[PDB]
Amino acid sequence: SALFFQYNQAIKPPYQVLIDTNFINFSIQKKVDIVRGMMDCLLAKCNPLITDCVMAELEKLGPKYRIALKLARDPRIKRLSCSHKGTYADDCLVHRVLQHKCYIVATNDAGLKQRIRKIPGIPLMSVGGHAYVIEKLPDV
Amino acid sequence: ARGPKKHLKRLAAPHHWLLDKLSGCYAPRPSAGPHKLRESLPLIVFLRNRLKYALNGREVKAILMQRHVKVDGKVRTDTTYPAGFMDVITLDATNENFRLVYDVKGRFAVHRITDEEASYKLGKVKKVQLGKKGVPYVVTHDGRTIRYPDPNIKVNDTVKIDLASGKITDFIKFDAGKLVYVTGGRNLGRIGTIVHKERHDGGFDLVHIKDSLDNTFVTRLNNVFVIGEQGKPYISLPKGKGIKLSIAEERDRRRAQQ
Amino acid sequence: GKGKPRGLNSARKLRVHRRNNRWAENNYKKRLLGTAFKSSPFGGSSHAKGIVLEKLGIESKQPNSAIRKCVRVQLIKNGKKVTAFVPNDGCLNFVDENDEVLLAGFIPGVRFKVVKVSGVSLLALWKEKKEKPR
Amino acid sequence: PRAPRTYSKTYSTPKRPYESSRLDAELKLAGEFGLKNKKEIYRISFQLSKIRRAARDLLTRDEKDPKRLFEGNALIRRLVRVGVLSEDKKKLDYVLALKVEDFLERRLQTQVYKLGLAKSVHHARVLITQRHIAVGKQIVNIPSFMVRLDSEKHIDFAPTSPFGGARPGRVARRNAARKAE
RNA sequence: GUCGACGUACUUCAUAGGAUCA
RNA sequence: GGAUAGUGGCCUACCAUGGUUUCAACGGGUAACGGGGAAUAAGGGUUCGAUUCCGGAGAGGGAGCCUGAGAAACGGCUACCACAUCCAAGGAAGGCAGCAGGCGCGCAAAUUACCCAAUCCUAAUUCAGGGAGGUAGUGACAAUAAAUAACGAUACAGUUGUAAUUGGAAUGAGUACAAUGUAAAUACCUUAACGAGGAACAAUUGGAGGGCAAGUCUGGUGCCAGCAGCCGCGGUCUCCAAUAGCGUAUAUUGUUGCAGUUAAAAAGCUCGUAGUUGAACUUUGGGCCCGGUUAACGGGGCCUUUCCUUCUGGCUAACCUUGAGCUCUUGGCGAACCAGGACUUUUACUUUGAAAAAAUUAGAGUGUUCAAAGCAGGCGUAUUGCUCGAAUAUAUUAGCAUGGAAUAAUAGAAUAGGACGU
Ligand SMILES: [Mg+2]
Ligand SMILES: [Mg+2]
Ligand SMILES: [Mg+2]
Ligand SMILES: [Mg+2]
Ligand SMILES: [Mg+2]
Ligand SMILES: [Mg+2]
Ligand SMILES: [Mg+2]
Ligand SMILES: [Mg+2]
Ligand SMILES: [Mg+2]
Ligand SMILES: [Mg+2]
Ligand SMILES: [Mg+2]
Ligand SMILES: [Mg+2]
Ligand SMILES: [Mg+2]
Ligand SMILES: [Mg+2]
Ligand SMILES: [Mg+2]
Ligand SMILES: [Mg+2]
Ligand SMILES: [Mg+2]
Ligand SMILES: [Zn+2]
Repeated sequence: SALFFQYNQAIKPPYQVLIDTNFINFSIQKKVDIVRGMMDCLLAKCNPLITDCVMAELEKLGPKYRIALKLARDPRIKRLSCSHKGTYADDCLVHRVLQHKCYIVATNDAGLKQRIRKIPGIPLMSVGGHAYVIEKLPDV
Repeated sequence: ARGPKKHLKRLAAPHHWLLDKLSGCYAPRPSAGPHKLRESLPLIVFLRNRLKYALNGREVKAILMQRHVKVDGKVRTDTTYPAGFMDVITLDATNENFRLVYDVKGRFAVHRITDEEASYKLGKVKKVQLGKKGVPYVVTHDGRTIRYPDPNIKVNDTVKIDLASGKITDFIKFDAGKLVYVTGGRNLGRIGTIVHKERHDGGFDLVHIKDSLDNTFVTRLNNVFVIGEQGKPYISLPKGKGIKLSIAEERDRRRAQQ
Repeated sequence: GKGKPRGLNSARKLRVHRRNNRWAENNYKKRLLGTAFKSSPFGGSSHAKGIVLEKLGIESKQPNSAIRKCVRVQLIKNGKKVTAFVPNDGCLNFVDENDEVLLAGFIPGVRFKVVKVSGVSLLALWKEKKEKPR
Repeated sequence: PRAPRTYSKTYSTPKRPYESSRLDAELKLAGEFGLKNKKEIYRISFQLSKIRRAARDLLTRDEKDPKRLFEGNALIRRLVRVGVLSEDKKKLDYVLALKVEDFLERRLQTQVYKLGLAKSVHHARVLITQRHIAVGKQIVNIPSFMVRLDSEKHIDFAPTSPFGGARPGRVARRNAARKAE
C-alpha cells in the first residue's frame, strides 16, 4: 500500500536509515560525519539505526576497528533488536526492508546493493567520493 | 578625460541619496559649492525625493526661480546647489525650516526646527591662519572664512555662527567629555561623548566615543563634529538621538508600535 | 618526506615545479598552443561546405541500403574528398551532382551527414515545407 | 545606459530526470494537483530546496547566534504565514521536514477545489483562468497563487463573474435571446 | 620521388573467471 | 644652469662609474585594456570579464600645433603615408571605434522611425538645444506568469475503453463604440456589441515498435530466410519524453591530495653555490582580592628577589593635623592619574577596529492580481490628513591603529671601547 508503481509514498522526513557495517568504514575513511553527512545529503533530519547483527558484526572485527565501534555506540544512534539467530548482517538488513517499507539502507557492498535494488521502493544510500549519495529517493 | 566632468550616473551617485535605479540614466551632479560632492544633498533631491513637494525637476526649477528657498539665510536658485551638513533650509511660504542632519542610518533626514534655532548653525573649524595685513581668520567645514576670531579658537573646535551676520557668537573646544556627532564612515549619524583622543604624529588621529548606551567605537578625527557638552547639545537632535539599535531591537520596536 | 618541499617558505619551488609539469598534459598543451582543432573532423568548425561529386550507391539494388545513402563529397576548404550520409534514399533524390552541401558530424568509415543542400535544410525538403532553389 | 533589472530562474532540471521512481512521483503529483507540466513540479522543488538549504545553514550556526535567531525567526514566520508550517512546529528542524505536497496544497487551484467551489482540480483551474475566483475583492487568475491563512477564508466567486451575482455569460444570454426570438 | 627521421592526429590486437546443470 | 604650473637626467655643461639580476633582470609570446563582477565546485582550486559602474587609451597611421582654466582636441588646424569625392584640369573638399543605414561573397538578419513628456547636461538662460536619453517597431538573446477546454447524458466494444454522438453553462485569442494610458501614438489594465463542437479559432519537436499485397530484389538442404515494401490487376497504425518550446553538429597536475622493485618515472657516483630545512635551554610555580557568565568557563588586579628611567607641568586622592557637626573646615605633605620633552633591538605570527564606491551575491520588510521584479508603501476620510521604510552580512593580499607574548628569527658586556651614581 506504501508503493505507487516504483515510488514509495510512505518514506517521508524525518527518515529512518539502517547503518550497514561497511558504511562506517568509508564514513571514517572519507572523514564524513554520520549524522551531519546524512543531513547534508538529504537536507532532512535522519535517525540512524544499528541492528544487533551489525553491532555483533562490528565487535568481532577486532582492536583495529575500535573507532568504528565507538562511533556505533554514540547515544544519538538508536539500536534495533533482532529476533533471529543468524548473525549475518547482510541477510538481516535484507530481511527488515522486506517486512516494512520505511527504511533507507546505508551501505557500500556491491552485493547487498544489488539485492536491495531488486526490492521495490527501497532508497539505497552510499558513501562515495567526498560525501553521501542517495539513489532511489525522489524527494531530493 | 580632457577636463572636468559634468555628468553623474545614477549608479555612481552617493548611496545615501536613495535614488531609484530605474527612474533614469543620470543623477543630479551637485554644482561646486560649500560642501564636497559626496557629502552634499542637492536641493533637487531634497525638494523632490524627500519633501515630495515637486513631482519632477522642472517643478523644482519653478519653485527655485520663485525664490522661495533660502539656504543659510540666502536665496538660492540653482537646482543642484550642494546643500550639506548643518545647513538651514528655509521655506517661508510653507513657514517651515529644516536642518540637514544625518539620521542613524547614515542618510540626511527631514528634521524640522524652530525659527529661533534656524537663526544659527554650527561649523567645525577646519583651519585657523593669518591672512593679508595680519588679520586672523578661521575656515569652517562649509568654506566660511570668518575674520578676527577669538584667539582661543583652534582647529577641531566648533563655532556657533549667526546666519544674519555670519559672525561667531560662541565656540566649543575639543576635549574629553564633549558631545560629538559622527559625520563619516560606517558610524555615520551616531552621537556620543569623547573618551580619549589617540594622537599619532604624521598620521590620522583616532577618537574613542562612548554612546548613551555605553557602547564604544573608534573613529578618525576627520569624521567627528563637536555639538556641545554631554546632554546639552547646541542644536535639536533628530529622532532616536543618534543611538544605533541592533536589527533585533529595531524589529521588536517596530512590531511594538505597529 | 613525500618527495616534495613542505617548508613554510617553499611556495616558489611549489609554484615553479607545478608550472613546468602542467605541460606534460596533452589537454593543457593543446589548450595553450591552440592545436586542439587538428583532431577535429572539420579542422575547428562545427559544419563544413562541400561539393557533391557523385552518388556512389545510386545503383545498388537493395533499396534504402546503407550504401545507397552515401554521397561522395569534396570539401571546399581544402579540396579533400570525403563520404557523407543522407537520411534516406527519399532525400537522396534532392541531392544531385554539383550542389553545395553543408556537412555535419555523424558502413564504417563514414563520419559526416548532410544537413543542408543549396542553403536549404534537407529535413525541410523531406517534410515538403520548402523547395530547393537552383 | 539605464541600470540593469535583475532576473532569476525559478526552476532547475533535477540531477537525474530519468529515475523511474522519480517519473512515477511526478506523475502522481501532476495527476493529484492537476499540474500542466513537469516545470511546475521542478519550480516547487527548487523553492523547497532553497528553503531547506537555508534552514540547514542556519542550523549549522551555534544556538543564540544573532544571525541564526533573526533569520530563522523570519523564515519560520514566512512559512507559518503561507500555511506550509503549522503553528506548533515553529522550529528549524520541522522546516527541514517539509515536502513539496505541503506547498502544492496551498496553490489557489487546490484550495478552490477543496473549498467546494469546484468539482475537480481541473475544474478549479478552469474557473481560475476564466476569472471566476476572487480572493477578497481582487480577482486572481493565477493557479500558482499561494493562499495565505488569512486569505483562505475570503476565496469566493468574483462579483463580476456570472456565478457570483453578475449577469449571465455570453452563451446564456445568447441562448435566451434565440429562445425568445 | 608510392624517400628517411621527427612532430601531430587516428586505427587496430590482445577478457574472460568460478559454481551448477546437459 | 635651461625648461615646466611645478619636483625630477626632463634637457644642457662638467664630473665621477655607477644602476638591475637565479628572490628570474633583460629579451620573446599574448585570440593582454584593468577592476567591480560571471560560471563551476563540498572545500581547495580552474576558467571567463569587448559588453549597463569606475579608471585608462584612440578617433585610418606617424608628427606638430592655435585657442582656451582645461585639448597635443580630430563632428579644430598644418604636413607626410594609404585611400578617396567634385572639376570647365586652373583648383577645391575628406575622416561613422556617434545615431540610423551600406560595402567587405556569389549565400543574406533591427528603423535611413517619433520626441524632448521623464533622467540629467549646455547657454546670456524657468522658455532654446540635446540620435545623451526616452518611446515605439524589429530573428523565441537571457528571464516571469500562462490559454488550447470544464460539467453531464446517450451510444458501441471487451465496469474498463472509444466517439466528426449529444445537452446547456464558462471564457479569451481576435474584432471594436468608448474611456484610461501617452508629448502624440501603439500596447497593458478596464469595458458596451460580436467572437466555440471538427470548439477547422486545425501545438510542436524527437524517438521506439508494428501490420498489410496475385508487388519488387538477393540466397539456398523443397512451402523458407534476409533486404525491404508511397511502386499491386483496374482506377484519380500504436506507444514513449519535453511542451510554446524541441532537435542536431563542434567544444566542454595531487598544498589539502598522485606515482616511481616486479608495466609511465630515482640522475653512474661524489663534491658543491643559490633555494628549502635545521638539537635543547633563559619567569616556572605558589598565596590572596575584584567583578562576569552558564559547581565549570573565561577577564582583570596585587604579593611572592619581579614595578621602565628622568625632567617639567595640570589636577588631587589618601595621610597628618585645627575647628564645626562618617560629613564639612584650618594648615602642611602631596601618592595615583593625566599632558608634554628626553630615554628607546628589530620583525615574523595571531586577535580586535577603521578602510576596501554603487550595482552584483546572501538577506529583513512589502498581496507588483501570482511571480521574475521594484523600493515601494500603509491607515483613516463628511472635512482638513497622519505614518513605517529604503535594514544587515561578505570581501583576499598590501597600508593604518590595537591586545597578546606561545612558536620561529634578530641585537647585546670578551683586548670591556660595558652598566649605574647625590
Ligand atoms: Mg599630514
Ligand atoms: Mg616517516
Ligand atoms: Mg469579465
Ligand atoms: Mg649631459
Ligand atoms: Mg583578459
Ligand atoms: Mg589587444
Ligand atoms: Mg572589461
Ligand atoms: Mg584623446
Ligand atoms: Mg574605420
Ligand atoms: Mg589628433
Ligand atoms: Mg565622426
Ligand atoms: Mg569628440
Ligand atoms: Mg553606426
Ligand atoms: Mg548679461
Ligand atoms: Mg647552501
Ligand atoms: Mg629549535
Ligand atoms: Mg589587512
Ligand atoms: Zn538481525
